Amino acid sequence: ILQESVLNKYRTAGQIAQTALKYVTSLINDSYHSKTTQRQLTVPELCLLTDSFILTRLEQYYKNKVNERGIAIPTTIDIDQISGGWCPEIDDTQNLLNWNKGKDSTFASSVTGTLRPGDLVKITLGVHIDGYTSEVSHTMVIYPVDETKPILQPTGPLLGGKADAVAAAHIAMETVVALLACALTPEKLPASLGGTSSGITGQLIRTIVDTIARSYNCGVVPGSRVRRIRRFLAGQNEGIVAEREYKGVVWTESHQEADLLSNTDAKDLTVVDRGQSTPFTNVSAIPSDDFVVQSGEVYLIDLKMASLEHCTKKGLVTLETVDSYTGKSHKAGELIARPGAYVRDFAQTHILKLKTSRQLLTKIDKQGVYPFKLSHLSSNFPFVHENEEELQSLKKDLKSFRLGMSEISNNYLCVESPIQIARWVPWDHILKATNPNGNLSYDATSTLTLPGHELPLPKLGVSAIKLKSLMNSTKESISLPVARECNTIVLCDSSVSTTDRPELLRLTGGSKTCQPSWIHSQHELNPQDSIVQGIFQLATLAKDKRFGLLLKETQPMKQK
Amino acid sequence: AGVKAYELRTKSKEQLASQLVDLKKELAELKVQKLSRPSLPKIKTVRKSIACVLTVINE
Amino acid sequence: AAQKSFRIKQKMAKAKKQNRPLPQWIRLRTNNTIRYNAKRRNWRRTKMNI
Amino acid sequence: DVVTREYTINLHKRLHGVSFKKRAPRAVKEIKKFAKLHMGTDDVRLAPELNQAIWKRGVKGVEYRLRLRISRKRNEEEDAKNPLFSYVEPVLVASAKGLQTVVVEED
Amino acid sequence: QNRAARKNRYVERGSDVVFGDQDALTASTENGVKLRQTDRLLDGVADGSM
Amino acid sequence: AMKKVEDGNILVFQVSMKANKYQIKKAVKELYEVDVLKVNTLVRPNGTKKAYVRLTADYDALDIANRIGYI
RNA sequence: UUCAAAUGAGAACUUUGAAGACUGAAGUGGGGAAAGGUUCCACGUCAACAGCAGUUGGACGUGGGUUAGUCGAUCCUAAGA
Repeated sequence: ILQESVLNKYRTAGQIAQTALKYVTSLINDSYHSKTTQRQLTVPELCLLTDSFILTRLEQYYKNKVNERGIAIPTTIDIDQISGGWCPEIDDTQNLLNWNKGKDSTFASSVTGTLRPGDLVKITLGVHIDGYTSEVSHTMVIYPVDETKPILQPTGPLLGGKADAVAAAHIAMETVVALLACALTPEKLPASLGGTSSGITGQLIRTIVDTIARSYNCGVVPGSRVRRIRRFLAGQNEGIVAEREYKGVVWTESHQEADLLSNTDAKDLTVVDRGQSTPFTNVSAIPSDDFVVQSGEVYLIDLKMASLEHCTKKGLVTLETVDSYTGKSHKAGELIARPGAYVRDFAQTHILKLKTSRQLLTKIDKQGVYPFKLSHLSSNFPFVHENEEELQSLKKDLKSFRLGMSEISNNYLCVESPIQIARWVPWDHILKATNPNGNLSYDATSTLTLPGHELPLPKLGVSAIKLKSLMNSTKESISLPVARECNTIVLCDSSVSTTDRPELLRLTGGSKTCQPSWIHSQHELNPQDSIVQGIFQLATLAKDKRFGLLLKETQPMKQK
Repeated sequence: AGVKAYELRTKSKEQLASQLVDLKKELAELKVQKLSRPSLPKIKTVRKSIACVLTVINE
Repeated sequence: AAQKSFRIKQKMAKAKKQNRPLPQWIRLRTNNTIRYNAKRRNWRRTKMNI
Repeated sequence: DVVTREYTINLHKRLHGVSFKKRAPRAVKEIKKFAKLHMGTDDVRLAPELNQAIWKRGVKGVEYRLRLRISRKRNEEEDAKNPLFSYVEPVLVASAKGLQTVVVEED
Repeated sequence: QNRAARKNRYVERGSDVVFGDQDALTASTENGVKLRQTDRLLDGVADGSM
Repeated sequence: AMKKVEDGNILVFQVSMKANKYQIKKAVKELYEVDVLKVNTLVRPNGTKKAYVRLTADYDALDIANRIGYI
């Protein structure tokens, strides 16, 4: 019953997410690509209608059996340097254009929502059902289509370093899914990395992803996540909410650093190893030794890769926060935006001094504990019929809701959702830069995650504030787009499916919902040498089945 | 950055006064915005620009 | 007395604005001589006599 | 050894010839010392009901013969002194005389 | 007595098993002052070491 | 201030000491094109004077409050 | 003045509760006038002070708060200048 209930809930969530993603992809292709039906629309309205459609399709499941449902992650339609969480609002187009009038050279379309061709757009989504969540993410690239052929298939394969980076992300996702799949009773790993005596820990996955990144000449942005998920806790809070019992491996800039025998100068300069104790954070701190995969649970695999443009020498890729005050500086590519995702820390209990604030606080209390957008609250949200009176009533409510949210932020009853930009800094500047202190102890942000859990640079003892100051005090500062994708993995049992052996179900994955854009190029996991392990692994993942394999994928559903 | 007199002085009264009014509105918006954070270095350029515009008008 | 003239109220307002201890960041300069401001005053001890 | 032995107390024994202003505090001190001597502990606590009874007649008019009971309790954990602990509790009687110390079984 | 069997199941609410103990309070109480206002002492110096 | 804005639809500004009621009314009308029902001022002990502005039922202070930039 | 509870490393004095009290309405209350001038209040904090301790404050650090066509000045005049 438990296995049946779990599989039913997970399959429902995954199929709903896949249907939503396919619908969004088809809608955007019809609007912009394919047939130029002059029905071009920006990002916020599409996001809002997508949320409403998802809510409508969710209203018909578990509406009475249980009393817990929601959308785990808002449908982020993000562009280029955005790390994630960027959800513009329809009322804020004028405000954002007014704020960005100072400079909109390379991101005017990004802020206005009217994507220019070849923008490398990405869609991320997350749905919650009774404490269980499923997430999904992928990317799409659009460019002008041929007019000679009404089939509207533009020149087939497409060229570009960003496209090669996206292909790297796709193949990395395929490889990690394959290695995660080979963790059940079929112990025989399809590689020389084990297969007879190996616990299948994170070291192999680290080596594999590093090899793939090196082969494709594209870096990895430190935002990856391979984490098992227990109910009500999925890592969707990033680092805002503390997680303790997590058994997973994450990627940080402190990782992949040059080793003591890396055959590189690295300007060691006999810097004393940091024997100072890390700040007290209730985290396991990358227990890279124990990652044995066990049944009865669920896992989330989320890979994001940062492309590498023309750089003179190797450096460091990190994430920089974005403010919304325009009073910092002026740059040809400076972005200004107000984040829209917010969460409430139930640990602190306090009352406020506004009737609207009280009402919305109780409403969000009724709403589940997950990131949400202001527009996510609406007595008229489902949008039974499409028109503009409902839209304007929604906006007139959103004004008061925004005021109350500002009151919540003014008091200590919420946390802003940071928006990161992937930015690259050469190692030379950090190595030769000033390091007045070995600690930061800022104690002046909103709350929590002061040292970023683990210290940003335990090696060389560099703090986060100093790191970002040095980053903005540079001369090249090349911006690197990020290709991100994610999916869910469920293990099975003979009890789960007596028809076959304990299988593996891929949620929010599969070709039918993750077909990549037509991309062909070179510099793709070069042959010979010892790199052939990846090619052998992919061939064996293709040919593992004698006449049928133990891997299944969900499928979407028609509207009616 | 900012505005320099040696190229600012080459305009007539009307458009220069309109630009002055627009940048005064911009500075008012910046003053409204600076309520939250305590440090905003951008306002120095605004002040020097408004001073330069007013002085060239007077001259 | 709730009947002070405008100049008297302005004087008191300036005194209130003046009444503060030293900002902490002052001590972080180079070749500093300021240790604690001697112009700080409280109502209990000193009377400004308008 | 949790025990309960209802004793009897007369104030006249230890409140004779004392200042009118401190009759009740003297009564309180004598009561706690009497409990200490007749139990053999270190920590003694009084009852709000007993405080009400002793003060009720007046600040300088405390009644002579008052009936009280003493209960031993094991102290909670992280008590560096001892498990020993005494708690007092009043009980009213129709007549002050005619009663003596009686141990009451736990129930 | 059995009539009181209404709030018995209400103790369970879910939501990370009521947020997973009190952990955000420790970090949120580290600030010298609360609310969102400019502090002429705290905001003067950014680095915690300084 | 926020509570009054939400409840009585009364905006609050900080005005220079030189200005007065008529100046405030003319300024708000010429900068926001909004009808003002009442205006009042009060010099705080800090040193500057603030002002309370009551508009008509035909307008809502929420729109201008969101549009100016502060929430 | 007494007891209990709670906070708190640490409670004759901090908070609440349970008792006893007094000021006895020409009050230790409710407002004010001169004068005082941010002491009112909220939040974190106690090396310096409250001859004693203070986990508290009329103390320390950061902020919030006074809305007049009708209340007083501004209008008029006396002994005067």
